[PDB]
Amino acid sequence: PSARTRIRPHFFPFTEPSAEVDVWFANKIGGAAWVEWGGCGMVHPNVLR
Amino acid sequence: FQSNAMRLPYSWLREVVAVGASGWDVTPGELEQTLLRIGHEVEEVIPLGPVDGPVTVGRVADIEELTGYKKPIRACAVDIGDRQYREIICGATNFAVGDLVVVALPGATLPGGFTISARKAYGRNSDGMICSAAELNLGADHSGILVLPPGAAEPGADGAGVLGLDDVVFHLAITPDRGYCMSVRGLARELACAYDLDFVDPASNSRVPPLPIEGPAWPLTVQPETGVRRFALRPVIGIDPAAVSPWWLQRRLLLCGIRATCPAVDVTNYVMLELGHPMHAHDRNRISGTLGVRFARSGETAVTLDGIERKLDTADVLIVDDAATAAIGGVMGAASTEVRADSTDVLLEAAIWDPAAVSRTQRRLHLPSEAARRYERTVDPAISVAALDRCARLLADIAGGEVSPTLTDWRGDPPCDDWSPPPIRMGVDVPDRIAGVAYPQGTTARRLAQIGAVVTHDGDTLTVTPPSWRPDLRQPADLVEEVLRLEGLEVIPSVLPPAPAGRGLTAGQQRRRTIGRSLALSGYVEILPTPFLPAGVFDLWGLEADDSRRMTTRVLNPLEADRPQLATTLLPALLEALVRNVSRGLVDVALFAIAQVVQPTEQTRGVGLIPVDRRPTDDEIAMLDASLPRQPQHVAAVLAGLREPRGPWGPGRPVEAADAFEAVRIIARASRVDVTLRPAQYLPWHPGRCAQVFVGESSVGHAGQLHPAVIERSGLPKGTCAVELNLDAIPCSAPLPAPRVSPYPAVFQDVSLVVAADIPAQAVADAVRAGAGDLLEDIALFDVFTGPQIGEHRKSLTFALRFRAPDRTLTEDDASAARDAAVQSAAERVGAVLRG
Amino acid sequence: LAVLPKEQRAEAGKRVNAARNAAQRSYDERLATLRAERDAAVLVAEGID
RNA sequence: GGCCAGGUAGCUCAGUCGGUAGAGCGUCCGCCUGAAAAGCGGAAGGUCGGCGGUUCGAUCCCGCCCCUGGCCACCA
Ligand SMILES: [Cl-]
Ligand SMILES: [Mg+2]
Ligand SMILES: [Mg+2]
Ligand SMILES: [Mg+2]
Ligand SMILES: [Mg+2]
Ligand SMILES: [Mg+2]
Repeated sequence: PSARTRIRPHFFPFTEPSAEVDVWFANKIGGAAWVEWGGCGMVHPNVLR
Repeated sequence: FQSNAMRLPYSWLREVVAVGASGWDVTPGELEQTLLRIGHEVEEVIPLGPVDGPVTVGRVADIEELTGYKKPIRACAVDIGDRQYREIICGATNFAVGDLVVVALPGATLPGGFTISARKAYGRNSDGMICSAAELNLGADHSGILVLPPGAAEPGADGAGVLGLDDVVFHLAITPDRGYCMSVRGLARELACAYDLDFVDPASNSRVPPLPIEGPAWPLTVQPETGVRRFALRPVIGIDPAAVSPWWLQRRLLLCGIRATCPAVDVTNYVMLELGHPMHAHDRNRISGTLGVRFARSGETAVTLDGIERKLDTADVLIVDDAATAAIGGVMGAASTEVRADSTDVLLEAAIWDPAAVSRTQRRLHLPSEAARRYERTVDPAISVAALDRCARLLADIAGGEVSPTLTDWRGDPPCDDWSPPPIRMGVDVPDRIAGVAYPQGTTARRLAQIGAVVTHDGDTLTVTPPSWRPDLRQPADLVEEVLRLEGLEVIPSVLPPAPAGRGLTAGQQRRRTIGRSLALSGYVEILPTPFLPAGVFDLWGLEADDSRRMTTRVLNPLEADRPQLATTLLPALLEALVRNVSRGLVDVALFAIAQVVQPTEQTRGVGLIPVDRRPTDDEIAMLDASLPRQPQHVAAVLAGLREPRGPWGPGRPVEAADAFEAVRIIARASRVDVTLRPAQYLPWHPGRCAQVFVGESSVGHAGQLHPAVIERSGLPKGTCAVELNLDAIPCSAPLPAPRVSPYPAVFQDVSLVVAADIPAQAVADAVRAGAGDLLEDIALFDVFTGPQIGEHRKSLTFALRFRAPDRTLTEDDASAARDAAVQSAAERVGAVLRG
Repeated sequence: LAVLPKEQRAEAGKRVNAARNAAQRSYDERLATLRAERDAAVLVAEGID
């Protein structure tokens, strides 16, 4: 429950709206930073169709 | 030679935002967060500089080359202001006497940490250094020092002020749906949206009226089906070839990753950066006759203005004239019409090419030019003449000459006069519903007008016509995304959905866990095996040419050219992993994997595209699935070295074939099925230490010791054993036992039977069970004897028998009768002779 | 062959190359024959139960 | 797909620009030990990434290719 995440708008052909989730990665090589965890969004209406 | 993302300096962006919102100014840190918030990935924030102390403009007054060293070496006196000169040894070669350059003198500090003191070099003193753009943290040096254009500043002028070193460069990775953001125009507009600012579009009729149109300019023909949307042409006549771009223009091009060359080309790149419309300059005197847009012919070639020949394909769109190719349209101009040192008359080209055509062409030719990566993300066709006029006026300003009042403006066949995408109908509250947020009244109309759409409001439905630079806005969901990202995703609450009651793991899913658990508990370590077979593995195994394992699916473009075959068996990958571990010190090894294999058939081929505007029919669904190769789940294991380590209890036990049979039984117990093992011949196993595994009468795999020649030819350890089973051919099962525990005592007897040596011990035990009937509670082999009392090619087996009745105590004669019936059954089914 | 004078090496090397190849060729066939016997012995050896 | 550096023993790496190529650790034997290890002594193991060519003979020279690491670039 203490881990740091963040969600920000992004893009994927199959979602709209689309977003990317980063996690705060303390042991990243070269220094701690946000690192991409995965993609997400609302399923695109073309995918449903 | 070609860069990658969208770079631009903050000062430029601020300037364009400030026209509408006077005095808007934010920190780089806040600007970064705002850009991320609205959906632009900020890859880098580069503060220019910094520099300290005497870093000043200087003018090269004298050059003295220095021979005897590895390179040309110049001893230059530089005017540093107030009539003072410094001797400076410099390496570079892209300047003459008279050039304004930037000097870092003793006492200066360069980014980052480089303290400039007077140094010696090549037997001469140097009161500092002549800087490159890189050494100043201004841009990319292009292996040369920075020359400022004449009049940019006086010798002695403070370098940080002249170079604008308090600027900050943002590097953004723009998503491919936001082509309009590949410019200062779009990014400034996005910020005005995010900050609720009055916005002045830099690409409109704005501060000076458009140029006159008194007649046609150069003639143009466009071949049907090329996907060109607009093609405008306007000349600038009699420019000064000796003119150079002013420093403010060169700097902005440099900060945006573009090297400045000459005013005609610098202006096309500058306006491209500012407005998002790529522009090309042709030397007007080198065009022969009508300009034509056409497809390339098969096997045609073109020499781009970098002197490189390109093989063309028939989907590439060209600009040609009567004599040669002028350009690979939207990708790169040709040498034939390129602007050069002597050019005086320039024909400016503002065209809109098909995004897909440019994408195909540039990626195949590996030419991701500044123009190409803008056209493939689409370019606003409404601004072609606006950008053309901006370009022509700017070029006449820098280099002189006259802007001709002629214009060719081809807008399609028939001419298109409205570039807005179709209108979209959407309920007013739809963004609210998708977000799960009640936005303040009027938010959706406000936001969609901010991004430039026309919004009409009737009832509870909005009719929304996107602006011409937003061809990505096609359905309500597109509009929803605009509202949500500008409002900010942070306002969306976190609410777990109500899942209906699920059914949990499937039986197959549970069984895979159980098999995994059990094998790991038994000492096996899981590897996740590559699906790419080792080169010629089935030749090293010695497989028959028609062995089904050789019928492999092949990958066109594999990781390793020699490993394109997809695995039909997991053993090659496990055995490669075994060799890998043994090679690194761990000689006693047991590994398993649970993974799918790939087994093509006859019907394993392509299925043509099915339209995605409807559901595929059930027949198309089934044809798609039937066209894929079979992909069953397999489980496999390999072992070598000691199965049981040494210790205080003695020296430990080497792996043997029986360990592979036990792995089969571990898997079967985990799967809750019974298996039988039968002798088999099946490479790569040793034909005398190989079992085929059966569930019922269905074959599910093989187990045992590997063949010695396979071991030798694959560099495996002596005695390596192996198992591979097809999980998908092991049926699920749900046993529902109902034991009854007899309270009565049991009877123990043993029985010694002699059989031919080839009779499996289990077929004897089965015959004994068959004959003995219900009193038999247990049977267990405990002795196999082949000493001198036993004939040759025969063996004596002795089994411990336990008899027990459910309803009575037995006598020794009751068990003996059952034993004698078992003996007779064994003689009848396996030829057993009661031991005597 | 490296100690030989430069113009005496050509004729000496021919003999050396032919002699070594003659023995190498004889090894290859014997390796093969003994490998074939090993695999044929595997085929008739009595299996385990 | 661009650039840089490489490919040599079971592992990590030196080195040779035409006839001998190695080290450290890993493997094996003898002394030693009840059995070991160390120490001393002594072995085995490489088609020097592949295929051509030149040559009496190529790890080394010529051509073509494949792969490994790093740095760019690209993108679901
Ligand atoms: Cl007998
Ligand atoms: Mg992405
Ligand atoms: Mg969108
Ligand atoms: Mg008794
Ligand atoms: Mg190696
Ligand atoms: Mg010859």
